[PDB]
Amino acid sequence: AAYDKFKDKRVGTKGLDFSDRIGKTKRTGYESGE
Amino acid sequence: DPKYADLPGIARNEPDVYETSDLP
Amino acid sequence: IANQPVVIDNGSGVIKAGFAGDQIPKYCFPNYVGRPKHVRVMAGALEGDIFIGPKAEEHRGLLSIRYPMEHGIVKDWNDMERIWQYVYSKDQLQTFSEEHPVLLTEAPLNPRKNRERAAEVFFETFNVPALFISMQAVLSLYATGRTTGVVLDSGDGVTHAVPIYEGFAMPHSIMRIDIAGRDVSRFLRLYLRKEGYDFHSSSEFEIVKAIKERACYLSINPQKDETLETEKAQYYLPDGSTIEIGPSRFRAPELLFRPDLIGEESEGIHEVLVFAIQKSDMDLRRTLFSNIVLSGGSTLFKGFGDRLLSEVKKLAPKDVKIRISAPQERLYSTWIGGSILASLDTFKKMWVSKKEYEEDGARSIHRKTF
Amino acid sequence: IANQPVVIDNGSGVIKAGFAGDQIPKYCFPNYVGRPKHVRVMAGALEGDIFIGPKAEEHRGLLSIRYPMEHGIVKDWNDMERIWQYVYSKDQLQTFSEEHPVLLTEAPLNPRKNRERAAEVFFETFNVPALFISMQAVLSLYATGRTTGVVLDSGDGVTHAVPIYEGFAMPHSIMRIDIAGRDVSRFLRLYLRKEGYDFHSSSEFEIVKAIKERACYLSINPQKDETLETEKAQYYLPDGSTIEIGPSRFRAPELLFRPDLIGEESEGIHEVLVFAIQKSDMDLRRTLFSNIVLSGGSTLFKGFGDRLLSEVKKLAPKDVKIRISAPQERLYSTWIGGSILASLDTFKKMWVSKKEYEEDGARSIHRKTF
Amino acid sequence: IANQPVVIDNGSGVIKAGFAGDQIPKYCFPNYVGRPKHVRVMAGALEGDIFIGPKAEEHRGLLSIRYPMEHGIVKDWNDMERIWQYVYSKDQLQTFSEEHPVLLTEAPLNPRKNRERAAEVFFETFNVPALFISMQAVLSLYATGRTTGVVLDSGDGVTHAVPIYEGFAMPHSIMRIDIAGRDVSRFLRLYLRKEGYDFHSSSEFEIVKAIKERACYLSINPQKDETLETEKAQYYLPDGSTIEIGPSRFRAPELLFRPDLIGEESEGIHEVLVFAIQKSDMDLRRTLFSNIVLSGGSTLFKGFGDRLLSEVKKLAPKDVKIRISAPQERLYSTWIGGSILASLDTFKKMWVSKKEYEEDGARSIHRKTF
Ligand SMILES: Nc1ncnc2c1ncn2[C@@H]1O[C@H](COP(=O)(O)OP(=O)(O)O)[C@@H](O)[C@H]1O
Ligand SMILES: Nc1ncnc2c1ncn2[C@@H]1O[C@H](COP(=O)(O)OP(=O)(O)O)[C@@H](O)[C@H]1O
Ligand SMILES: Nc1ncnc2c1ncn2[C@@H]1O[C@H](COP(=O)(O)OP(=O)(O)O)[C@@H](O)[C@H]1O
Repeated sequence: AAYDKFKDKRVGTKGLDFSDRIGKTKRTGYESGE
Repeated sequence: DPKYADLPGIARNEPDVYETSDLP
Repeated sequence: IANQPVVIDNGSGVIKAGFAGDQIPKYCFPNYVGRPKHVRVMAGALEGDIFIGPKAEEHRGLLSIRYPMEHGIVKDWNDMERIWQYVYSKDQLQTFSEEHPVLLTEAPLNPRKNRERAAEVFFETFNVPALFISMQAVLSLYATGRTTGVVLDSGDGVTHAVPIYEGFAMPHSIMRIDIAGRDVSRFLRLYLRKEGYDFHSSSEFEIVKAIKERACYLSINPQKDETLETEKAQYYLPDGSTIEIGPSRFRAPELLFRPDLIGEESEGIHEVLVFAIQKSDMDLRRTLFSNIVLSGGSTLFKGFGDRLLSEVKKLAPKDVKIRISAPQERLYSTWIGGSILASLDTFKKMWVSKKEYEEDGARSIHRKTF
Repeated sequence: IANQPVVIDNGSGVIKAGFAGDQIPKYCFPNYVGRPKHVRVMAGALEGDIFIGPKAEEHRGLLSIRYPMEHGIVKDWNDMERIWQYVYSKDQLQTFSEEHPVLLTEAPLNPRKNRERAAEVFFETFNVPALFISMQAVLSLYATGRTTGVVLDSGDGVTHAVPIYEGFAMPHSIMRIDIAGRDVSRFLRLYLRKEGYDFHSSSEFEIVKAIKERACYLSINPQKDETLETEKAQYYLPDGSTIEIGPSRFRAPELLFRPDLIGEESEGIHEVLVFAIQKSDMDLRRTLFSNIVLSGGSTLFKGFGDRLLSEVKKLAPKDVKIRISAPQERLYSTWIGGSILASLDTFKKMWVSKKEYEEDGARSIHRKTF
Repeated sequence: IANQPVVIDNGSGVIKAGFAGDQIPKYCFPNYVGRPKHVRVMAGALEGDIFIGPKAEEHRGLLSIRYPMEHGIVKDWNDMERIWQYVYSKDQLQTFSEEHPVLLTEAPLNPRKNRERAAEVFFETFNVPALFISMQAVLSLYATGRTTGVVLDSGDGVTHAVPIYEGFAMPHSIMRIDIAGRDVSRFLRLYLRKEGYDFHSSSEFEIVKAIKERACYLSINPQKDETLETEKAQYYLPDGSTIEIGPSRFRAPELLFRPDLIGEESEGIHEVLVFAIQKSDMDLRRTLFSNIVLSGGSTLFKGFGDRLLSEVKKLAPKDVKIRISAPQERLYSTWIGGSILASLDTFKKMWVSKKEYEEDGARSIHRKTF
């Protein structure tokens, strides 16, 4: 049932970088599931 | 100054004033 | 084909949208953009980096609030255009902007380039049949149903008084002041920090606004309540925590009557009203005191009428009859006016067609704006 | 990739392994390497100097136990690599490491050098197609099937609380403490010596762990039950000898709520949960109290829910609804989450490829991992 | 009696005490109360449960540290009263509180209740002849010997900027931010945990503060120093163990310019300085850029002036002369000002007498505060 609920959910991994880099303001990983 | 020098928290080997260039 | 025109009240606080003939605005949402501050980690999360209206109201804690328009001037046009795009979305109205004409309501004595740029959007981006910009004061008169009357419209963004006699507006007697509802909320915040309650976040500032709207009374005599020890009325926060508001309740709203408190050397709202009448010709002055109309959200403070009436009486000439009429629907008077005006057959001649804009450009909309 | 990804739950106590789609972890064995301390004299005796999983459990008496990982940090990498080799061996999954992708589940706020070295092994020693490291808290939400909730995951190695709202995680509100299940076992051993029961050997410490799981209840009032004369509850040891545990049953596990007992300057498990919520925005605090999810084996103590709810209620604000939800499979929740996430097609984009690692290096793991 | 007044600089980090006329503060000690956490077993052991100043620094390992004041606001008054009692004791100034007047230096925009309770102590608990509360910024001008200048006082507890022109202080242009030196120490601690060095104890946090002061430089360009390989500067702990700080050296102090790093929705320190000047009238803005005075301990970072001037230059108007003057005694400037002000005969009219307080009460302090 959990798989069926989350089955069609997607994430935007383009431009993804979680690391402690100061350059270029704030970042938020996984933009959208478009 | 030798009077304030006795204190532990004194700035040494630093410029007194920071200022912008007069010439563009 | 002449489709039913859409009325859009471009308020700084809340945008009120509906069709001409509608009794109430069907779609009313706050005029700010909310973007998520926190990072998305889990799949099946809230989609989109932009939230507008009820979607931003429910998830306020997650989002960072940014107001695109301050004191009736649009600082960020990209955000305001996206908000006007949302007005015609599947959530609100559910119609094409190319099919229906548009009626916009701007504040008096605004910059020319602000109005010009706003119009460009509705003629260039949105291929609207016709656009008519209207004054806030004139629409309030259609709503009230009076040709003669002084309209003191104290909004969230700006406060202004426009004296209009038998449908004639005196363009030299118009007085607008930047101090409005938004400044009182910032001024109240200063008193909350002095009591020891910090509200740094943009999400927390909306609670300070809610505290002002819920628990704030305008004292008839300032000094009496200043000298006397207050009850320190408690307010319950969303989380469950209790704060003591105390003297900040009545000290915050004084800003409207005393700009000296924030340090701005401007006239008080009571001086604006009387001065605007005193500028008029000697025989009309008496009628304008007799017919005073209150509008705008910042008039909704408890005891507003009693305090204003006392201040106007002190400044007004002796033995003059002063009758201040305040409609119960103060907030919705501007929109109701737009609906009445838009429904009139004459309105078809009033607006500027898309074709006329393309030929003459900004010149056309600048001629028919007042 | 056609080959199913392998889920590896690198727990301090027991490693849970299996393929994505599987309902329960097929392969669960204790996380330690047992070496024979006694001398081999006869021909036909037990072969090998290394015993892992059920072979170590069967012939425990011969072996000296040595845990490679402490508080989710690999102390001996040579031993940890051999256990990962054991996961792929004929006794466990019996598959090639280069054919299947890997999903690793480490605790939050671990050292960067641990994550870097751990990854290096799966690209250098094992020629894995792609590696993705995931957080324990996020996976627990996939198992429960909820986007919003606070996950209090008290493991054997580490106890941490991560508040996540509609997928979004607040990384600054994450609280981690080294004190966990293994520390209570050591703390109980202290009371067993005071009572007069010696368990010096590494094998005898595993019996102390079994005693803890069998006979320990969490008192609602600790000072009351400490003063009152306790019933001497007898436990039968593997050899046949009977030991009276007595008051040590409830005095030992109290460490979770009172870290001052061992003498560590840290917050109690009840303070960790509430403090993590209090750091979150004012609007979301009431919803986070409403959605509390328990995880880890260290919550299985009798009266945990009763004691925790009493402690949270005292720290929490007045007139707030506090609902603590316990999944029936508390121990297996984290792994099941991994299987659910791994089965999703969105997981394919999340991967760090072998080729990508070789080009960027350690940077790729830090960039793509949370 | 006109006994010489005592100047007390109630700083968040270190309290600076001495008599008026003194060139430097004689008695400077850390602002916290250390209590012994371990049990006393011996009969000749250290006497007392309260250690303040050099006794606490020497025997730090035994004690549990707890700061009574946070962001310049006294949380525990019982502890604050004992510290003022210690100022008068044989270890520090060694004088009667009844004989000498006092000069107190509080931060701007503090709660009214804070001053009221603080005053009660010096008039009721201590029978002080007279008390005068003064601003930190105004005293800095007496120390520097300049009537016109902006005083950016970035302390351990609080950072604030007060623009003062030819003696006149603009109260509406004063900007205060909670983020200060103590927050950078906590933010650095997070990076040490990521490297794999735990400092849970209150005593161990004081070593982290010492590490920051010894080895921490402010990057002129963050992207350059982020890209370039950082030199791993080793620090030796009391036991002998070495720690390599590495890239965390410059990442920690960046918090002052970017509060979004810790996750606080506030303006950067560089915005605070420029915004405070921009709030002032057009005529004074150019002179305020000409007369900028740096103060506080958080300005002592290597390359602070170079980075600040670059950030101010970007925000400031084009082709304006920006001269930032830093006194060599940045830490001691506030107290030196206090001694200069206190030495004046005009000071007799400035302070509030014990009898004057008893008659009027708290009201006298509130009138003269600013
Ligand atoms: N009950 C109330 N008491 C006091 N102030 C109020 C009350 N309700 C609203 N306000 C103030 O009035 C504002 C609404 O302004 P509004 O009339 O919508 O502006 P506009 O004319 O630009 O559309 C609110 O943001 C708030 O500051
Ligand atoms: N019934 C029980 N009662 C009390 N403690 C238990 C019980 N079962 C397991 N534990 C404790 O929980 C531990 C299991 O931790 P676990 O949740 O598997 O770790 P991780 O989450 O790090 O993989 C055991 O080693 C033991 O200390
Ligand atoms: N050399 C230094 N480099 C960087 N920061 C320093 C240095 N010396 C002290 N600090 C910081 O400044 C703080 C001192 O603040 P202080 O000037 O005492 O504030 P206050 O005005 O509240 O008395 C210390 O706690 C430390 O965080």
